[PDB]
Amino acid sequence: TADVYFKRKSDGKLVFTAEAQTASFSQAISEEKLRKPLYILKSEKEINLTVKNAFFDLEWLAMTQRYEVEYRIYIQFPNVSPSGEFEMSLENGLAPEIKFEALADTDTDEMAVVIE
Amino acid sequence: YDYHFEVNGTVVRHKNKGFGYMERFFELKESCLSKKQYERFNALFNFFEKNGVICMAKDSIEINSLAYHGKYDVMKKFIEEQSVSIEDDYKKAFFLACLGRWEESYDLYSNIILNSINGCVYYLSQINRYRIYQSITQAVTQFNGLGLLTFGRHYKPFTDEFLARIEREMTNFNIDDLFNGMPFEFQKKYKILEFLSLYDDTVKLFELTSSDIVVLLRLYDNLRFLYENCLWSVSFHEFHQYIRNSMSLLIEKAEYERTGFFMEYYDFVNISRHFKIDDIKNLERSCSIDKIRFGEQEKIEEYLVGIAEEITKQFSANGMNVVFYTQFISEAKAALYFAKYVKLSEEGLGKIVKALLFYFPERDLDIGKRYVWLERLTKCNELPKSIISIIDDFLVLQAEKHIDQNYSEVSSNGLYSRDYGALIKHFEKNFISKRLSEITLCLTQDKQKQIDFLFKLLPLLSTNAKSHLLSFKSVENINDLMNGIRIGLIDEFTPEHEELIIEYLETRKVNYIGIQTFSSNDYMSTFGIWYFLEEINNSKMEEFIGMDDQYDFFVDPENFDYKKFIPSWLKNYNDKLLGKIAGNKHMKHHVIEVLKERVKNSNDKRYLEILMNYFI
Amino acid sequence: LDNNVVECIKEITESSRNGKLVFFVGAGVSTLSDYPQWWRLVDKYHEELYGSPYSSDEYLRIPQIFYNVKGEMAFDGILKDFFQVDKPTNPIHDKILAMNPAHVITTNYDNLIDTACWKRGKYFSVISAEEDVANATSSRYLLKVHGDFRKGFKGENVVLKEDDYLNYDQNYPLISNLMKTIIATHTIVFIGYGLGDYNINMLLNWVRKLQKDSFHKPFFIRTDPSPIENETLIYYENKGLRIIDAASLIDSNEYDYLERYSAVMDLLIESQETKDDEVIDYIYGKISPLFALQYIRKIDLKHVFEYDYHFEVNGTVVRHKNKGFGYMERFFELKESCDERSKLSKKQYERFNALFNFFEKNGVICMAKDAGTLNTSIEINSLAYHGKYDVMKKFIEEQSVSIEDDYKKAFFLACLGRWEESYDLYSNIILNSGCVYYLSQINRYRIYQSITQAVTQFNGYKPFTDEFLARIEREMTNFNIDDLFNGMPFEFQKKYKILEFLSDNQFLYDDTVKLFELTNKVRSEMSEGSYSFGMSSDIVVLLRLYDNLRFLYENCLWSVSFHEFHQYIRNSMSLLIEKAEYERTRFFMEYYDFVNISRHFKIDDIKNLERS
Repeated sequence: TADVYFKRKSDGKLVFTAEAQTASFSQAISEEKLRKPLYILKSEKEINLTVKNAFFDLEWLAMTQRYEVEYRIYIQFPNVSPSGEFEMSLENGLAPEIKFEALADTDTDEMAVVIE
Repeated sequence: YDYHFEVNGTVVRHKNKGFGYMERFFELKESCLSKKQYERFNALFNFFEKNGVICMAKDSIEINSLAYHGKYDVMKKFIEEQSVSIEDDYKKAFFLACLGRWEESYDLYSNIILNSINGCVYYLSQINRYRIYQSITQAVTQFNGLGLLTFGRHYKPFTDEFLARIEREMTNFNIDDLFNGMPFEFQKKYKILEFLSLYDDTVKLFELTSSDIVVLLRLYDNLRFLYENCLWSVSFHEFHQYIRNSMSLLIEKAEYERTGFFMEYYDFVNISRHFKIDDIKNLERSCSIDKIRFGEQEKIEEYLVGIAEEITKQFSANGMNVVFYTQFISEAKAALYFAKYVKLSEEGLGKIVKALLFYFPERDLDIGKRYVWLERLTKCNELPKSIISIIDDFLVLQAEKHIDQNYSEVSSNGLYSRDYGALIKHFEKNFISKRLSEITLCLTQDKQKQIDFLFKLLPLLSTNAKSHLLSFKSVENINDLMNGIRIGLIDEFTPEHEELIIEYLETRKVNYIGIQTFSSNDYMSTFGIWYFLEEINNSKMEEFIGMDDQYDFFVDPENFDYKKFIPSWLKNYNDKLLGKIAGNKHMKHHVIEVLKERVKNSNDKRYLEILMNYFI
Repeated sequence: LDNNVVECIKEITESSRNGKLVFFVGAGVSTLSDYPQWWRLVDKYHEELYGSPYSSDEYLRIPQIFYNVKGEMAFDGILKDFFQVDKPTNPIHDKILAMNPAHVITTNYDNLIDTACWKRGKYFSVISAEEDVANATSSRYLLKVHGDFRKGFKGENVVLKEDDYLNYDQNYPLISNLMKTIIATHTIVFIGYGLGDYNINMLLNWVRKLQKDSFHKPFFIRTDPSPIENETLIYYENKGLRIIDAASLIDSNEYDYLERYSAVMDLLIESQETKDDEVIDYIYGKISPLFALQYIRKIDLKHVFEYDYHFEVNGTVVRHKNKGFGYMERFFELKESCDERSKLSKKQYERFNALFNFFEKNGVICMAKDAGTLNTSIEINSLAYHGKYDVMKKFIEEQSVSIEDDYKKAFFLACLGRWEESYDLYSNIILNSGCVYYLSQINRYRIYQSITQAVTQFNGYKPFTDEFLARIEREMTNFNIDDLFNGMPFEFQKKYKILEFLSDNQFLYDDTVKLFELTNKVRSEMSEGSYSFGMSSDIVVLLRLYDNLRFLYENCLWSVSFHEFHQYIRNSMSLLIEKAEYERTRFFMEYYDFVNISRHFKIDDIKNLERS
C-alpha cells in the first residue's frame, strides 16, 4: 500500500496524493533489423505506474480554475507525465485510477532514481 | 423458449409441446390462404430473413450505420438535414452524440420524448436520454478532476445553466422502475427491452474457455443490436469490456487451437475501438499476431485513411472538440498501432504517416511513442519516397523548434529524432537532407540546442553541413561520444576518448562513496561490454568492480557471483553479442543454466529463441 | 413545528418510500396558475339572468336555474367559451409529480395535472367517465371524480349544477367506489382545499360512518392566510383528520399563495427525500433483520444501504452514493471513540452493541482512507465444510430445539446424501413457518433438481420409490421460482434485498463476470511482469472466494454442490495457484484452502495444475 505524491516539476506544490497499485518495468529491445560499429546497447526501456485511489489538493484545484512523482524506503520518479484516458460505465461512478509514465531526457538519459 | 433460436440462424424447438406452428410457417414460406394473412405472411417474411432468421436446423453479418464505419463526415451532412419523421429524430440525436455535441442530443431526445404519443421509441429515447446524462456527469467529473491535469487547462464544455438544468430532471428518476411504469400492453408486446435498463453474454463467454463460431457470430448480433438501434449505451465501459474479453480470449484460443482463424474488416472496428494500447501490447506478448491472415484489405485502407483524415481536419483548424476528442483519440491511436500488420497504398501511406507526425497531438504520443507507431507501419509497407519526404520535413520542423533553451524533446519510450534519421538512412543510405543542411550552413554558436541536435542527424546532412557542424563540436561529456558513435563518426576508440570513459568511472566512483542510489543510465554496461567485445584495449576499469551489475559480468566474468544475474540480460544483446557470449565459453554452462530456467517457468517464447539460435 | 407536524412529515415520506401515497389535489392548486374559477362563472350566469350580483347553495343553484329555464345550448356554449382558455402549468404540478404519487385524485376538470405528468414522462391511466374504469391500461390511476372535458365540452361531462350533485351516487357509482377503496388502502394527502369545502364535508361524513381504527387518518394541508384557530383544530382533529398549516409555519402576505404552497411542499419533498441518535436508529432497522443470517457477503452490504457506501472485500468502506449526512462515518467514530458512543440513549446503546457484535463478525473495519494493515483471517464455522462426517449424524438424531435447528438438521441430511428425508421435513418447515420460509422454499426447489438429475444419471439402483417421485412431481411442476421473490410481502422484498440471487438459477451470475475481469487482469500481470504493491487483484479473488464460500456453507444453501458453484471455486484456485507459481519463480498453502481443492476439483484438473 504505497502512497503516491505527485507534484509539478517547477515548484514543490503537491498536484495530488494517491495510492500506488501497479508498476511495470518491462524493458525490452526494439526491432533488431531496423535499428561492426561500436556497441551502443540500444533498448526500448519503458516504466509505467498506476494508482487506484487519487485525491487532488484543494489549493491545486483552486489555483487551476513537467512533473515529478514520489511513492513510498521511498522511491522517486522524475519527468513523469500522465495518460489522460477516460472511459464511462453504465453503473454510476467510485475509484479514480490514474496511470502515468516516466519520460527520459536526452541530456541525462535516466528515467528512475531511488534513494534509501 | 418454445423454439430455441440458435445463433447460426436455424430453429431448434426447446419448450413447445403442442402443435408445431413454426414448423407450418416455414413450410408455407418455402412452398407457395386469405389475402389479409398474405400481407401478414409477406410482412413477416422479409423481417425474418433480414434479421438472419431463415429456416429450421434440419433444413456473414453486415452493419450499415454511419457511426459504425467511422463516417465522421457522411453523417455530418445528415445532421443538417431536416429530420423527416420521429424515427429520423431518434437516429439524429444518437448521431449527434457521437461527434461530441452531447448538449444537442440532450435537446432532441427531450423533444422526441414529449413528441411521441406504438410508444416503443419513447422507451429507447428515455434510455438514451438517461445515458447521455450519466455520460455528461462522468465527463464533467473527469474535466474538473483529470482534465485539468491532462490537458493543463479547464475547458468546461457545458454551461452552468445546462448542468443545473439536467440535474433538475433526472433526479428522482431511476432506470429500474421505468419498465414497470409503462402501459401493460407495452410490457407484453416488448418483453425484451428490460435488459437494457453486455452482462448476459459475458457469463457465456467464461463458460467457453463450435465454441469459436458460437462466440464470434453472436458478437455481431450484439453489435447489430446496439449500434444499429441507435442505443447510446454502446459508448460505455461495460460493453467495451465485453468486446475486450471476447476478442482477446478468441485469438488466444484460436492460436492455442492452431498450435486456424482469420478476421474481416468488421473485426478491425472492435479491436481498434474498445482495445487500449496495453490490451494490444498484452495481446502481442501472449500470442504472436503477425501470423494472422488479413483479408478485405480494400476496406481497411479506406478506414485508416479516413480516420487519418479526421485528425488532420480536427487538429489543423480551431484546435479540437474536447467532447469529441476523448472518444475519438483513443480509437485513433490504437488503429495506427494496429496498422503494422496491414498493407496500404503509397497515397494512403502518405496520408496516415503525415497525420501521425504533423497533426498528432504531442500530449498523447510523444516523440518516442510516435516513432514506434511510425516504425510498425514500415513492417508490412516498405518505405516510399513520398513518405521519406514526410519524415524529412518533419525533422526539419523539429529543428526549428530547437531554438528555445528550455525546450528539449522528451520521450517516455526512450526514442528521439535521431532514430528517425537512422531509419531513413536505413532504407536509402544516400539521403541528403537539403533543408536541415541549409540550416546547418546557417548554424552559429548561439543555438547550442541546434548543434547537438543536428549532431544526431549527421548522416542525413550534406558533406558541406558536416564540416560546418563539426567545427563547433568536440567530445566534452559522455553523451557526446555516444552521439558521435550513434551516427557513425567514431569507428575506433582514439587515445583521447580513452580518457573520458575512465574519468567518468572516477566520477561514478567518487559519488558512490555512504548512501547509494539506483539509476538506469546504462553507461557502465556500455563500458563493460566493450571490454568483452575488445573494442576498448585498456585494463583500468578493473578497480571499479562492484559499482553495478553488467559491468564486472563482461570484464571479469570468472568471479562475478552469478547469483545476482538478471535473466533479462540476454535480451538486451544482439546477434553478434550472443555468439561472443556463447563462444567465450568461460560462462556458457552458467548462461545455459539461466537460459534454461526461464524457458520452463515462463511461456515468453523469446528466451526459447535465445536458447536455440546460439545455444549460449 | 415542534411535534404536531414532524410526525406527519416522517409519515408522509415513509409512505412515499413504500410507494403508498395519493395526493387529493384540490382547486386551489389549479387556480394558483391562472384559470377561471367557478364563482366568476356563477356570477356571469347571474348577470345573464339578472342585472347585478355568495353562499354555496347559490353557487349550486344559479347554474341550475340557468340550465332549467334557458335550456342546454346556451349553458353549453358559455361554459365552452369560458373554459377553453389553455394555460401553462405551475411549479406545484411538477413538485407534486416529483413526490412520486401512486394515484392522483383530482376534483378538477382541467387537463392540467395530466399534461405535467406527460411532460415528466410518468404514464398515468386517466379515469374520467364511467366506462373508463373497466378499461384501465395501468395500475396507476388519475381519478377525475368530477369528470372532465376530454370527451367534449357539453355540460353533463362534468358536474357543476345542483341536481348533478344530488344524483352523483347513482350516476358515478364505480368512480365513487374506486375513490373510497383508494382512500382506504392508501394514505391520503389533501392539497389546495378550503377547510369548509363541500367535498371534504361529505368525505368526513363517510369516514364518520366507518368503525374505529379501521383507517389511517388522512393529512390535510391548509394554506389560508389566517393562523389556525385552536377550536377548529380540535374539531377537525376529532373528525379523523391531521392538519398541517402554512400560516403557522411561515409568515407571508395574504394576496400571494404560490410562496406558501411552495414552502410547505418543498419542506415535504426535501425533508429526507442529522445527529448520532437518529443515525444509529436509522441503520438499526436496516441491519437488525440480518441477525438471522450467520454470515453476510460484503459485496452485498451495498444493496442493504441502497448502494450508499461501497464495501470493499478487505474491510474498507468509501462513500459511494451519499449526498446527505455521513451517517456510517459517524457510526465508525462511535466505534473507534468510546466517548461519543458513551453519550447515547440506553436503547440505542443496547442497539449499538448488536451491530458492534455484527460488524466485528463480518470483517468490516473502517474507511479505506483510515485503513492500515489488514490480516486475511477467515474462519469457517460450518461443520459440513470441515468434513466432520460422524458429527452431523450425531447432530441429526438429536431432537430439534427450534425451527432454526430444524433447518440446520435438514441441510445435514442433504449433506449426508439422504435428500429424501431432507425433503420430507423441508415441507415440514414450510408447514411450521419468517425469513427461513424463503430459505426453506428455494432449498426445497434446489434439492428437487439434484434428485431429478441424479435419477437420470442412475437410470441412464433405485434410491427413491416412485410414489416419492410421484409426490415430488405433482407439487413441483406447477411451482415456479422466478416469481418467488416478487410473490412476497412488501416489507420482505424491501428489507431482504440481498437475497434476490438465491431465487434465480444463476446464483453466481454477477460473481462470474467480476472475476473474469480480474482473471484477464491477473493473466495480464502474467506477461507484463508488473508487481502489485497495493492490495492485489489476486488477493481480492481469494477474499471474494472466502466471502462467497462462507455465506453458502454457514447459511445452509444447497448451491454448495452445484457444478456452477464447483466450477466457480475450481477456476478461482487455478489462477491463484498460477500466480503464486509465477511469483515464486519471478501465496502459501493453508488447511482452509486444502478443503476446496480436495472438494471441488476433478482428477484431470489437478494434473493440469501440475503440468503448468
